[PDB]
Amino acid sequence: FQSNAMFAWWGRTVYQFRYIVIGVMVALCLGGGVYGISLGNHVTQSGFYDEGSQSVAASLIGDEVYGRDRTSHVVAILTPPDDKKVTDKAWQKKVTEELDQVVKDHEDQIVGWVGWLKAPDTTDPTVSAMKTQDLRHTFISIPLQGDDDDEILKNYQVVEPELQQVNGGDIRLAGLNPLASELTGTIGEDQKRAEVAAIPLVAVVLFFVFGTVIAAALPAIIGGLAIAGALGIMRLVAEFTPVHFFAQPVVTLIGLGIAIDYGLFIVSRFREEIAEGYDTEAAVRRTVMTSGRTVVFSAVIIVASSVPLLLFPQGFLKSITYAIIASVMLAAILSITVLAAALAILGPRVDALGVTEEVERGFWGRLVNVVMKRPIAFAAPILVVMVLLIIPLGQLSLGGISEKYLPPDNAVRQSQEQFDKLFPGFRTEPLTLVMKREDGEPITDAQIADMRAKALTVSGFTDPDNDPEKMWKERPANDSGSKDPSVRVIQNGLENRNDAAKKIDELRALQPPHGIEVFVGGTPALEQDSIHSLFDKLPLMALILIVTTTVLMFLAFGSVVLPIKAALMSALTLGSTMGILTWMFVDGHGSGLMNYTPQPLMAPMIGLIIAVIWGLSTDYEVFLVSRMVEARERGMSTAEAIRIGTATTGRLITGAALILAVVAGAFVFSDLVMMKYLAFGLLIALLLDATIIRMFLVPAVMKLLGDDCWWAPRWMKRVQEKLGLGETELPDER
Ligand SMILES: Cc1c(C(=O)NCCN[C@H]2[C@@H]3C[C@H]4C[C@@H](C3)C[C@@H]2C4)nn(-c2ccc(F)cc2F)c1-c1ccc(Cl)cc1
Repeated sequence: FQSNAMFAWWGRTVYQFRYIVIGVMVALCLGGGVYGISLGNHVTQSGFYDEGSQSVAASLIGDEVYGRDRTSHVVAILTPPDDKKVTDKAWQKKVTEELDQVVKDHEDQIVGWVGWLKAPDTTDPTVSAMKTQDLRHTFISIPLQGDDDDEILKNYQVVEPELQQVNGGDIRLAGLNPLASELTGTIGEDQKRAEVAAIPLVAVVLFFVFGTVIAAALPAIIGGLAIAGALGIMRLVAEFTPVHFFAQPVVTLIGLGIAIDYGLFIVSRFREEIAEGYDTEAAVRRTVMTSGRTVVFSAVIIVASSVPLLLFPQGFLKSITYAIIASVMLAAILSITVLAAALAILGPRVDALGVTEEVERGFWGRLVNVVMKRPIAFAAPILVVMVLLIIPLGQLSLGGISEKYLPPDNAVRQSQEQFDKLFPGFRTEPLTLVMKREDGEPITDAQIADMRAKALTVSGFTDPDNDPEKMWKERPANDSGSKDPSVRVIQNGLENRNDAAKKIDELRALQPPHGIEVFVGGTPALEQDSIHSLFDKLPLMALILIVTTTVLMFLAFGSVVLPIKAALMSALTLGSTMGILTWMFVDGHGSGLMNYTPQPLMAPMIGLIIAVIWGLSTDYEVFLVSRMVEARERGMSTAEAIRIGTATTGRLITGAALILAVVAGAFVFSDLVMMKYLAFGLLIALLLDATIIRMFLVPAVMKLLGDDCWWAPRWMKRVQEKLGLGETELPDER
């Protein structure tokens, strides 16, 4: 119930044996880090679709019975070097034999190149389109070998360098696997750059906060240990479910913000409570009780605000949820245990060994004083600004992944766009119409015919032959499928890629000719199904978030109208950050400065942004109001309580904001637009929340609601808040 005896026992226990704990924890965390140093080679770059949807099963049926298509795994554009034509029998033979021998070398992971160069004297109609009219450019296609996406990607990774050098390295590779490889390489480069350009800045700001080196060095060590432990735990959980590759940067971000932050707070409180001549044991006990309590409560708040992501079916969000939970929980545990143990074994030597306040507190006090003299004069402008900064939410369109997630001067994107400009029409996204047999094991003919007749009523579908006789054409059947007489797929493509959903639902509503059943599982179908599922299950997640955070905040300090204020402030900062992000990434303003390209936002990212911004925003309020009510408890009036709370929380919240902002800024400079999106989200939320919200709105709304801030009704207040955790004002003894 009370849990305070538990924290006191934990304190005296940690000091009772403060070598076993540090030993076992450092050993376990280093072992986990060494074991997780191979988290790669096990992260699947897959999962963006509702795995229970209809279109996913459609595509599965299709590529199982017909065999997955490999004509677009890798394409290669070739040009004759000596400014000649493409026929050029000599150069033709040279390139041909080179490709033949390089296929002979790695024959296991290359099914075999095909293209116009193979028998160039052919008269085939479509094969005669792999050459440019001026006979200057040609291209080929190389189908890789594999049974799943990761196998094919690894095969491409191992065959890349041997293929990049052909007829003088003028070959230009494009397709799908180059894009995937470039994205993963971008994630790796992000890790490297963020580490190397965020360790020194964090070290500098830390040393500037404290004034010594050892105290400024402990949080860096615990942050490294937290990163190692989180990587270990993720590698361990990988064997039970696929872990999306987007969980390596999240861990490095949340293990340099949160862990460093917690360590800073704990060491600060210890250095403060040791200034009273206390013995190291009592100092450790007091720090453990108070600061460990607030840190554990912050960790529980973050976990219970990042759990609701488990409602969505996208396999991309569950990995992020597991990463956040694991890293936050391990950071809290490492913080309390190892910090207490290291402080115990160190004691008073945490001030020397590194040699060679009034103005700040006075500033914050003068600030809160001059802003409390009139509430409305500081509550009207900020509120109208943050309610008129939410209007960009009207232009909110979403989409999928393309090659426009890279800087427009990248190598691979330019090659892909060049290939799409030279050779048009060879990049299509059809809408399959797979039909499965209910009755009639062989799907007799003219059934496909009446189904085509049925489907030809929908408009908006392309027709290159300009004739309905060649519309909704069957797809090619590779020699890797079963080719059953029961399933036979037809397909065709549309013209306006944006209005897909309308035609998709119309097709879904069409009545099949007989007991056989229809499906529409194309790629725009996949994307539209993902969008529809996310927007269908978002409101329940929002309500669960609100209820969880409000209820969990009530139990920390009995008051009904404080959770309301916290929820309002969180909703306003969330809406404001969302509006700024939309105006920045969809309206396009500020693009040429940050080197990206305007485009619709990512599909399963509006969930992550919400479930993170709400978390941190309700985390700061939980801390501030906690200090405030601790001050209020004994005999101090409202305004004095607000003043002392803000004065105390000032420097620590500033240091926290600086650490988190420095790490987020070190991540801003990424290439993959999703990283930039998340980083700008975090930075905007952090600054706009902390500075403006806190020190120009919280005192104002508190005073306007003055002295009616604990109205909480007697019955529930007593029976629940008292029978449990409690108020436990810390008693000071001799
Ligand atoms: C969540 C969260 C919090 C948070 O909620 N942090 C609370 C700040 N610590 C508070 C406690 C300890 C002390 C005292 C109280 C309680 C007040 C402060 C200071 N930060 N990040 C964060 C991490 C790295 C950055 F580069 C920037 C950040 F924003 C996250 C976060 C963001 C994205 C993702 Cl994918 C995962 C995590």
